[PDB]
Amino acid sequence: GRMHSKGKGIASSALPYVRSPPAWCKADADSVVEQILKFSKKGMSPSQIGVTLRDSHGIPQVRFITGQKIMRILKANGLAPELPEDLYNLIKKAVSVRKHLERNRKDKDSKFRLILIESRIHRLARYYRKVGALPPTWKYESATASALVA
Amino acid sequence: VRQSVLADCLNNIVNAERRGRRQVLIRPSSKVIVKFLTVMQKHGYIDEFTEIDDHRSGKIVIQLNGRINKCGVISPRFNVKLKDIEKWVNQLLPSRQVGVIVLTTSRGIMSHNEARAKDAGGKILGFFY
Amino acid sequence: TQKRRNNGRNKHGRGHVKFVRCINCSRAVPKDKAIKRWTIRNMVETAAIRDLSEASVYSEYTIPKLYIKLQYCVSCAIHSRVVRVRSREGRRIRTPP
Amino acid sequence: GKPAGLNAARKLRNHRREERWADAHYKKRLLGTAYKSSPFGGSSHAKGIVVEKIGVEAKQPNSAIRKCVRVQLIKNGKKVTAFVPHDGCLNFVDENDEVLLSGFGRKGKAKGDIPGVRFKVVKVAGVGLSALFHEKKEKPRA
RNA sequence: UUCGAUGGUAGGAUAGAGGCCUACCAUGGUUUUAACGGGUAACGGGGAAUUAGGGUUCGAUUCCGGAGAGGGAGCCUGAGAAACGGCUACCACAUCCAAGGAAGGCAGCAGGCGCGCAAAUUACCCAAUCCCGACACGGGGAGGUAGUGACAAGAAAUAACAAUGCAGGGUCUUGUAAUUGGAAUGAGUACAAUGUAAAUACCUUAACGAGGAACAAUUGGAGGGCAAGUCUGGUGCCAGCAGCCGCGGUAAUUCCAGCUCCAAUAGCGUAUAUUAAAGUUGUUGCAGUUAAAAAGCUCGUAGUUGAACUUUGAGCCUGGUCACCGGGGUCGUUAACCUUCUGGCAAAACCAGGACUUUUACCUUGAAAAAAUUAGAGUGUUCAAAGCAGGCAAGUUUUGCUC
RNA sequence: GGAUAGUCGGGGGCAUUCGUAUUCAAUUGUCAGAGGUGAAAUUCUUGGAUUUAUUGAAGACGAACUACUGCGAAAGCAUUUGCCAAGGAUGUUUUCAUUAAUCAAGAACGAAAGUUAGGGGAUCGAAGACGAUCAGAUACCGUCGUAGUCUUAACCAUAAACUAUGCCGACUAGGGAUCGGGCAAUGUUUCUCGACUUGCUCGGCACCUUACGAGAAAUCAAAGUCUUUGGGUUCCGGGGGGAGUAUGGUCGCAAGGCUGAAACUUAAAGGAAUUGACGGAAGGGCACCACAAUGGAGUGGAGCCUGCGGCUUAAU
RNA sequence: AAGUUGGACAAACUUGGUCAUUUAGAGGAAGUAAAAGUCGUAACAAGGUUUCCGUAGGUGAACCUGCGGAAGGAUCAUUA
RNA sequence: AAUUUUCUUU
Ligand SMILES: [Zn+2]
Repeated sequence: GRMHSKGKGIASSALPYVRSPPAWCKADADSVVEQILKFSKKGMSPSQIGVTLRDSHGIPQVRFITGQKIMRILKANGLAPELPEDLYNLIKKAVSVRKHLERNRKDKDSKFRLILIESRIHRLARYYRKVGALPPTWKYESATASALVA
Repeated sequence: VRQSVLADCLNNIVNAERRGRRQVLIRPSSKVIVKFLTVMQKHGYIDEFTEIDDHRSGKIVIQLNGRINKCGVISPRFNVKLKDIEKWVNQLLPSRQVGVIVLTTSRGIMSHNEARAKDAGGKILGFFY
Repeated sequence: TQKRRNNGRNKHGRGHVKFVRCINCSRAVPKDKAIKRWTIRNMVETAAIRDLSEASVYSEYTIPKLYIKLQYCVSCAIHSRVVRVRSREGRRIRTPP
Repeated sequence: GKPAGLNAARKLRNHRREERWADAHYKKRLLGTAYKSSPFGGSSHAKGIVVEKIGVEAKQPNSAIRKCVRVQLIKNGKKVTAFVPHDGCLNFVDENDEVLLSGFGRKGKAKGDIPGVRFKVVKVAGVGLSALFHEKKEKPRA
């Protein structure tokens, strides 16, 4: 049940039953933690952190060896972005759609998609303000959205 | 989206019983589902059930033996006092001797008859006969 | 009542389909609703093969044909008897006879 | 379908309140039309004065003369149509006889083949029908 | 929100809090959880009708609270009135006038006019309930009693014992009786006792009081619904009947006259309002492809609904109506009345009593709670609608007991 | 929800490319009809009609391929290429952690037709003009033909806008096709990949049989899991006319859109299915009370016999 | 006491705006019901131009036509 | 091509 679509896909990742560090691995916990910190300074999103670590370095799930989620590790070590990754990606997509619309005003489909993205951004922002991830006076303005992204 | 898991469990069980199958797989599982099933088990309508403990809500495989006609849920959870138990029994049960109404009494999930014995009302969960 | 499950045309997963023109009466009939036939006719009748051969050149050349796609409307097809009214039981078949 | 939440009582009550107006019976009670525009303001009977006699024609498949009269109400000022039940009473009933009008029994609807008539006469000259018929009482010399 | 609408200060007024009012200072308060405005043929409640349950309708009216005394406004007296069977002025009415003036209010008890479909005597009495006053002694259209009815509920006159032949039935019993006759007769008539302030009535009193007009039972219907005629005469799509279907054009079981039958019964029909049926208002519990009904589609806030997961099970003591059940404490799994105050013991810690829900919704019980009314316990108004009394006790009459 | 990898799409917009056909224009060749229709008829053609041949312009549209096939929330989207933004499914031991479902009020898009200004107007074609049919044709038929059909900037906002079937979630019977993705084959083939074959799986478009089940039935894998009636949430109906009318409010230049009664009248209106009847519906056949056959004999045309209407009288 | 000056409550009257209800009117445009009128035949069969919906135009009228949709069609069907 | 109409009942 897609929130803004009629699709009913169920594609996802099925984590293993064994919630333990890998039997054949030498991650050494702290080495991976500093490795994540190095990649965070390099400037890649936590999704890219897990993808690169799983595909190349060979750690299936980082929390299995580290004991905490990578976002928790980044927050604990201080490299915590002010805007959450999902909200940042949504606002960046909205900015790209708005730029496309302002250069090409006849794209009614893009206008409809911008409305959907705007609604999704507002719902996500309301959730984050309620939980406390963002200041209660966060708000979202299209004029300053470009400065918010950059 | 999913609203109540007991309703889905009872709908699947009654569908399997009507089809005539001797087993049914229920997902998701919960404490309310477990308490409902043990009440049905101590009353003899449902045989052994194995709770598959996953690192999730968890699944359960139930062995049936027929002898039940329909198990259903009562949504919303109406508040049932001691005096309203008879009215609910007349409204839902086939007769005064056959049929069980499950109430989430403050003492715990229990049948309407033993809820009367304990002299405590609650909220109506469902029924089976 | 629904006389046909498909409502008389092949429209599944669509919202609009282009309309074609009937050959005879030039009526606007939808593409999925127009009855289509393929006339594959030799350029001459089978009774003139001997006359054409005795009056031809090129040492037994191949006689060409013509391929015409005919798209009838419901009324024109029924009048032309390419498609006929069938019984209720026989309506549920699609294999050509 | 219908809301079934435990806290949807207001929604259910409001929807029932809106939908109950579609009921013909509820509308006829709550509109006050009996006291607003009806010839009778809830009264069972009303006195009136005979205006004239009209020979209405029966509808299909019947064919006869209904022997009706027109009566002007004294308390409302509304001119209505009246039906004489028996036969040979239109001769007895003359103009200005102080008739009494009542319903027909169809809750204000036309009964039978009579077109556009909803009331019946019960008393003439303050003596009552079926009494002068059997020669038990006589019309006063008015 | 002007001319008080929301709040603060100070004052005034009130018996008293209070924007009740005044001066100043702030712009506030309510609202889609329907504010505000409008309608109500709306006094509110206890309550009444229908009754599987859920519900729907009504409630001016014997009890409680509010308002009014023709519509307003003001005021004296008095503890208590903005009183009207107290006063004053205006507004709309009525009246005597000598023409100068005077004077009132029955939505109190009776009676009159008018509106009306629609509703009673210009009666008796303070004897019972109570109220007022200086007070056994007075008064009370509050209140009790009666006159009038078609209706609001409860009981029941218009009968009945035999001889009689026929139809009979199986020597025992029903019916048509142009038949008799001696019986029990009560409605009334009178009178006596009782009743009651006086009565009327009820109860009660001997006694007069039916042989047939005895001292004439009616109201609707007799096609289906729905029970009881194709019977005899008059008309002939006319009169008409008729809740709907529907009958009537010369054979009319449905029109009007007679005969008989069916239902209720001193009652029956009709007109209207409402309730059940109506699972046609549907939370219980409707229906939406084609019978009425899915917004052309999407976003979106109120509103509604919201995955799973945080202490489960086993063994005792003791006392409770029936191999059973509910109820209180424990020990080990894992530490087992968390924490506080008070009193004691004392190397911190322990025991006893009180408070103990972070915070609800939910369920159980208790308290205080108007009566009538509803259900319902007891009880000889001859039963009953009733009422809250009543009973002992035939062999002494006991100036008692018992509920 | 977001990210990531290979994909997929007749999804959107912009720029660009190509195709024949239609009409028109110029030029060249002989001559008598050409169009059109059931039949015609209007019209124009020895001043060269029509046809044939060359070149060019205009606008519209993307035939065949094209399918019980794809995409989009729907309306809708079909020539080539490039660019931009976005999207579904799939794969995933990636990320966040309840962020979710349905909605009043409020907003976006919204076929065709219709409106205001600019451009363009090939074809078709409302209004209209004539010409045939018919008793009357005002229409259906032929030719011409204005608005319109195209597009830009502003409007509105409805269609049988349909799957006459709201959205989300769970379960339920057997099989075979098709689209997109993924997995597997000591499978095949063509100078490391593609195409084809088989099996499994996810998400769509559908199909055949059946009815545990439902419905009044037609029928339905949902319209099933409903008298054994309760997963959640919006819209909408209370017999038929009156009537989507009147009035009120609101939006729109207007056309009109949204909301939306009452009086009165009526015992039916309606849905599904069955049997007859009918059809200028179809398919099989029968018939000198039907036709064909150059049919044979004729009748009606003439005079009379006789019967029936009408006239007259007394009855005719 | 008679009488006098101010203040507050304040009946009531004339006028203007607003709300609710009721009620005349020259005239105009509708629906509703008919024992046997005039005009023609739109729909129900392929109703004799298949029907219906939205929009626009026209005509004595049912109605006709242009554009786009639906089968509730008279086709569930041409795999070659 | 072309084919309009069948009063109210028994
Ligand atoms: Zn055609």
